[PDB]
Amino acid sequence: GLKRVDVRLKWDPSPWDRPPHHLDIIATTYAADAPHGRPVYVVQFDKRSPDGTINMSRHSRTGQGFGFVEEMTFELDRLSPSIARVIVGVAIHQDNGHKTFDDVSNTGVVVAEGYRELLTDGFERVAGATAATVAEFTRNASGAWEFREAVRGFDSDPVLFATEMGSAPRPG
Ligand code: NA
Ligand code: NA
Ligand code: NA
Repeated sequence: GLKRVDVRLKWDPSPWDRPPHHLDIIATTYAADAPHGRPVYVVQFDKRSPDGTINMSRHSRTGQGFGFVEEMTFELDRLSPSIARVIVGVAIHQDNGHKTFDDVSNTGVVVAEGYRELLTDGFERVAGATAATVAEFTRNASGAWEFREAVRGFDSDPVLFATEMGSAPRPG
């Protein structure tokens, strides 16, 4: 299955007219015995993975730079056997007022394994959301990691999003 995977995120900064656009890639890990329970831990710009298996070589609180301004790399194959699910998403900071993906120009994410593209998205499906999951990694019976597209919108701020981003969706 997948051995290592990365997530890169781009977005445009805000007009001189407005407070910064602060977006974060956020991931959570889930125990084999509770794939949809509480996160085992949360990974984002200000919180490293405790096991060293996830890194961010860059991150941004503004989107000022050009291209992919934030990235998170996962060495899935190096995760404890007791972790069997990972979910990664993107959250918009809400401290300058209610702000969705539709409010922020050229928001984009790419999920890849090296040179194999897994997902590219502009968050069009979740225009009204303050935060969104984009991808799920889960282990096989044989223990190999698999990817699934998991683009789903949420209405929470970044901290609340992390608590709920792994919960079982509603069937439909
Ligand atoms: Na950020
Ligand atoms: Na940018
Ligand atoms: Na957008």
